[PDB]
Amino acid sequence: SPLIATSWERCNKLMKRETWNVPHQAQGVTFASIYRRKKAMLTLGQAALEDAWEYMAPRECALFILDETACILSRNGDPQTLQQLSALGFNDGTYCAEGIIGTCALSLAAISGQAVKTMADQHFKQVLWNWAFCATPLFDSKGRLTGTIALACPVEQTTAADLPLTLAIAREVGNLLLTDSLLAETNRHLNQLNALLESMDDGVISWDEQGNLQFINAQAARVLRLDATASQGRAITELLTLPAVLQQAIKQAHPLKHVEATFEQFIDAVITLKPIIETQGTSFILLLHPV
Amino acid sequence: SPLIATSWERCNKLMKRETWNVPHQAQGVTFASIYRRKKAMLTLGQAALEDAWEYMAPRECALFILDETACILSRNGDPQTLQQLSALGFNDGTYCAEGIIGTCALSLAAISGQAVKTMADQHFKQVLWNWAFCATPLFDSKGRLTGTIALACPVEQTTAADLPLTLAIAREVGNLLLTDSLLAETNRHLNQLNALLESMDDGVISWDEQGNLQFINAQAARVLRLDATASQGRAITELLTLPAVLQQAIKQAHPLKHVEATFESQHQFIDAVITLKPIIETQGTSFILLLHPV
Amino acid sequence: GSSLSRTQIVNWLTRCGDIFSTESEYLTGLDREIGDADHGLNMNRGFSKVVEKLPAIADKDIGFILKNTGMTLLSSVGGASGPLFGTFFIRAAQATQARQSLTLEELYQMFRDGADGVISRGKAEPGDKTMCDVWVPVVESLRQSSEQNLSVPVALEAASSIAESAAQSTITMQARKGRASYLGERSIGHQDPGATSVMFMMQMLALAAKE
Amino acid sequence: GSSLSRTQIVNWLTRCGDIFSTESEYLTGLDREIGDADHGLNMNRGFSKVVEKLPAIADKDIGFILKNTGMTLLSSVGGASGPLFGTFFIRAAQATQARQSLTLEELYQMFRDGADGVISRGKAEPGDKTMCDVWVPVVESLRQSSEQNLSVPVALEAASSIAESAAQSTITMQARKGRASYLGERSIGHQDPGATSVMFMMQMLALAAKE
Ligand SMILES: Nc1ncnc2c1ncn2[C@@H]1O[C@H](COP(=O)(O)OP(=O)(O)O)[C@@H](O)[C@H]1O
Ligand SMILES: Nc1ncnc2c1ncn2[C@@H]1O[C@H](COP(=O)(O)OP(=O)(O)O)[C@@H](O)[C@H]1O
Ligand SMILES: [Mg+2]
Ligand SMILES: [Mg+2]
Ligand SMILES: [Mg+2]
Ligand SMILES: [Mg+2]
Repeated sequence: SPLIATSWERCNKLMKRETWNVPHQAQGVTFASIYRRKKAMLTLGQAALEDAWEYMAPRECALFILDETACILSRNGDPQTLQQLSALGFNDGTYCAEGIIGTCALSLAAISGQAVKTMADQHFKQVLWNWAFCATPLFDSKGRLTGTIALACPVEQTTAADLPLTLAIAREVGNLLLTDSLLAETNRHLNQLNALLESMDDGVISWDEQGNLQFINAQAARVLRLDATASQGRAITELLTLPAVLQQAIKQAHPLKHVEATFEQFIDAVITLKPIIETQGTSFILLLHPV
Repeated sequence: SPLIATSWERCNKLMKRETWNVPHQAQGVTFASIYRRKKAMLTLGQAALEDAWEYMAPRECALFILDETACILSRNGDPQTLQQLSALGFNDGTYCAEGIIGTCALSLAAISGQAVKTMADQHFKQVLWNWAFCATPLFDSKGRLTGTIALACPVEQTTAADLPLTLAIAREVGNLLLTDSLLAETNRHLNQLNALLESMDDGVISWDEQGNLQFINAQAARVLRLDATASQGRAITELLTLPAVLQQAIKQAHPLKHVEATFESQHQFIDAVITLKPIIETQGTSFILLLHPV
Repeated sequence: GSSLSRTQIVNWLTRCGDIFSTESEYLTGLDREIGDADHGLNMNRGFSKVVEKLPAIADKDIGFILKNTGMTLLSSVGGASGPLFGTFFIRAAQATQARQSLTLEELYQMFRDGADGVISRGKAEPGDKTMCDVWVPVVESLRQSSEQNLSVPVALEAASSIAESAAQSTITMQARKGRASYLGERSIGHQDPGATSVMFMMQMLALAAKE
Repeated sequence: GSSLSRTQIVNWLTRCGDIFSTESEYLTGLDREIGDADHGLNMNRGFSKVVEKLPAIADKDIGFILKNTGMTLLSSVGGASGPLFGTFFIRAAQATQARQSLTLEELYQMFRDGADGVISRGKAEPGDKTMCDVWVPVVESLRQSSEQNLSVPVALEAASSIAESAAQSTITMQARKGRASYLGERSIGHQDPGATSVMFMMQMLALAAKE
């Protein structure tokens, strides 16, 4: 492979094929910080990896999550395989950068930006010739490298499915970071909408295509004598009797602008009706302009 | 497995181990309709499956997407393996219900609600004794069953990674349906927000903790003589100069209600009654400014 | 006692974060006897992420809050129970969209729907020795309190009691679902940890409803 | 002349839905010579979905529209190009949050970030025979037009003409990335399909800017 060869030409500068020493390994405090920085990605990755292990066990393999700097954050899988790798220097905190352990999927995934497998003597370091590694980089909410999913097994036990597995897990974890961020974005829009409702002069009531009140501000609650906090999520037809004008406009999905109307004891207001036309159906905002 | 044995007891009622015939296979138009209503899950599933295949080839295996009724919607993988499964009756539109083909992951996954693998003579039908199946069910945006991801291969070539692979792919397609629906939810809230802004009486201008204008309605844009469409997404500092009263409050994250204020728009003085609404969030403070009509 | 406010729901979930922290060892210990020894660890991973997210969403509606929660539980707990507790909360979320308060009948409906979701997803039956062995009587407890027009605080105290009995009732059941059922007859004599989780939740809801 | 509006962006993406439908068999044919014969089919599959979503979001801001578009391409195209075109649109979307209109300087910034996004994710260099062999000159073209203060429609005609020459220039290149590079020297003499896609996009943007 030109990937492997090109990687060897980077290693040939500073490294020998037969050497192997004690790991470069994040330790005590500084590892606690890396761990904490990676919380969001880590917890998602650990659940996914535990699951992958369960539907796969028994088998001689190990699963790693690594951060963007190729530091091992978490390991799981076969106890004996995990011990064999621990003895080679792969623990929590061990850095697996190309400039340390040689050409290996553990780093080559992030360097190439894709799913990669290395086996046997593809590995720059002889210590690794008894091993296969599969790895896939994973990405942010915002598309930057955030870590790597890897699978390690004795070279003679490797399977055709190992690589697509790491890929599919990295993509699962990526997308899960994305859904966390969509929910935050939707929360920020709700902050906008709630702050507008609370501060504006108009009274407001809006309901769903199914008939349910989605929001009502203090102002509309006072005037239409509704319960300012148990009205929301309830049918608008259960909450108040709508004047004939509105009632017909509603039936037709037809806007009203600054129209006069009277509600039910009797209240006279100048309203606006604003239909919202969506694929799921029609919703309404009704505003009560302050006389 | 009690799961298999129980499945065998259901199959025992109506079905024999040695029989095999022509598939029950959706057809022409009814198939086109099934394919059509499964579009959202399908297109996501087919991309994911193409990718699983790419990083797995060469290998004697096939990958299937099935709908919630065990109907095969799409197949891909190794040409030869696909022709062998096709010889047994598995094509686009073939139903693989337990009541038709017997105990098999293709149905047992949805029946059991989990990732499942059946091999060799765990299968009820003898015709399947040469095959291994793995399958996992997948779920909606709203939590119900919508389909199944499966991997078929000659029994002697099964690998330990086959099952977790279908599981991870089912979960990925699931979550992608969820992300489509989250984006649609936010669009619906934006509709609420936009309709409020277009139909209300007050003028409104709103900006970021970063200083960038997020929204402005027609009413605010005429009054403050700002461009109705080019202002949004630009620094508010380079849009208009803010009065002393606002400047203080804005630095102090302190609200202002129905207060008097004098503005400047490209060398010109505007008088208005305003409200300033801070919005306090983990990432910083945002603001809403309302211009009350006099 | 006519209703449960959303601020009560938030305080409920905060209290669940605390209980899954302090009872972590115990739940894992229950899970060591009959499973893979992780259930306390995992509920704590899930619920601490839940409680982390809560301040940002505490001013919002019940449906949105339960949706965030179930979504978080869904992807961060793992194993058999994560998808289950997830589904519970997601179903509950879809019944309470826009709500800021729930009457006792509405409370019962939410739990009814969540329970239906977990049953329909895991296929468990009365006697299978799972969390559904607590969900079903809890729902039946809440329906009864609903008919008798009990206050929310008293109704929840009663579901909380039923939930305790129901979890204890799992001890003599042989497991027919999940990892425990691998043990065959050896699962008898040991309390189900998912069931003990549901109990912890009902106990904390009962407390939240006083405040 | 002075700016690109969001309506023009929407009309752009609509026209990309059309071009990826009519040019499908062509793009696939380019991909047959040097790949797995699927690029037209996959671009059509993704862009068809994009244009399906677009009426619901067409009244929104440019950032939100590009973000839906990118998110859609990201999971529905597949292979090497899906993640790349998705990254392009996602990066563009983060630069244009809340925008309803972009000046030529801004349009250039948008494409710049877009392209940096695709280079960063795919690690492609000049002469590697990929879509970046069109994106890099396209961005350089918009930068020159911005300096010279050209109108948006003339700027976009220039970048479109440049996109064409840059796609043509891929023909004589040996592939060093993606599926084509498996063929070694045998990829010489055949136009790159990803690069042809970028060209199509730029031609359609040029048309939308007239309207
Ligand atoms: N099909 C099922 N239906 C309902 N509950 C289940 C099912 N399978 C497992 N459980 C519940 O999940 C609990 C185990 O949770 P946990 O240890 O978190 O996951 P795992 O067993 O996969 O490690 C069991 O005690 C049981 O209550
Ligand atoms: N690393 C990369 N950077 C940029 N573009 C790439 C890269 N790898 C592949 N491509 C582009 O993808 C195109 C092929 O896309 P497509 O056929 O959709 O995916 P695949 O090759 O996976 O089937 C190529 O013509 C090339 O332009
Ligand atoms: Mg367990
Ligand atoms: Mg477990
Ligand atoms: Mg291709
Ligand atoms: Mg392909």
